[PDB]
Amino acid sequence: AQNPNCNIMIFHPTKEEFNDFDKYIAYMESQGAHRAGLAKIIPPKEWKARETYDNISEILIATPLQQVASGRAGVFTQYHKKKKAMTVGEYRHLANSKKYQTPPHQNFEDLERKYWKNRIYNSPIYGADISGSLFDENTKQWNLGHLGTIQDLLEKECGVVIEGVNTPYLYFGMWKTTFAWHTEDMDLYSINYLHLGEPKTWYVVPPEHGQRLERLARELFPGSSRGCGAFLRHKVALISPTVLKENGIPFNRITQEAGEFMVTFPYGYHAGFNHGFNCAEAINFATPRWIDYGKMASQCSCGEARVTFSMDAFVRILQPERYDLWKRGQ
Ligand SMILES: O=C(O)c1ccnc(-c2cc[nH]n2)c1
Ligand SMILES: [Fe+3]
Repeated sequence: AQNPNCNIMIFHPTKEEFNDFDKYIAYMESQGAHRAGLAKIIPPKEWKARETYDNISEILIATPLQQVASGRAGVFTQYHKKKKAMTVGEYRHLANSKKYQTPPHQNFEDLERKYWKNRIYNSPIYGADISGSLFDENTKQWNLGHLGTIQDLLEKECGVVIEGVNTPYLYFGMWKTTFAWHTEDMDLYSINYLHLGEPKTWYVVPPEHGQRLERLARELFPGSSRGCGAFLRHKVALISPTVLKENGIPFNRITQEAGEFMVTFPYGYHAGFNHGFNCAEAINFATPRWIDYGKMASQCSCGEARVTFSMDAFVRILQPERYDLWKRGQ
């Protein structure tokens, strides 16, 4: 078996290897990449997402979210308080202000220590899930706005045409901006490109060990767990690497820098934080190997998890027994 320790693999495709997205995903899996839950892909030195990031300041963050924490430094939840709209230019200025700017640090490990020590005592503001793309329409390879859709993949594998669309999202981050422990909707894959700015540190649990994280979360967030049998779908819970290690949870970490792709694999739990002002683009995708994961994905019928119109059909086709209850919660 490839990659039995479930380490995060890093790939350096040639320009030739970079010409067929599905084929390279499959190659990575042939080398055991998926066992870690996360892989990094460094694009060929020849490649670029777009020419310049000069003229992005006028994009609108219609609903910036302030991420307010409750709990302890290593075990906390966060809720999203809506703020007034601002442009990316205004958001960048805010990110770099004294209140929000990255503090001095020696290296990534030092900044990580500061993050887990102090995150809960600040409330950074995030631009999240903004439909759009910063890829040049002329970029022909690994353009996240030109992938094949999940709906077409489900039709190709299962024989049934479904409604729905599948488009990328932009994320504008600042220091301490946080993404909670989660797997993707329907335990899909995701691909994330860091377009510009400061890094993003990721934590990931191997898919074969996802249930261990779920058990620990139920212990650490007991009220949340009683309210919803899949409360990690709410995407509000944070658990530090120190607490994970104390509880024997297998995990790995890696820092993504501008110009790098990260792929998240089905049922790979992940979380992380931004180092400073940055912009990332992400989208979910599917392969034939995903189908069996989508059939088994847990669902929140709490009401709390955010439903896209596109997910209805995945539950309807792949999980007909669960569909009624899930639909009520949406
Ligand atoms: O903020 C980010 O960079 C980030 C990282 C990993 N996952 C998501 C996500 C959003 C919805 N599903 N997954 C967003
Ligand atoms: Fe994600």
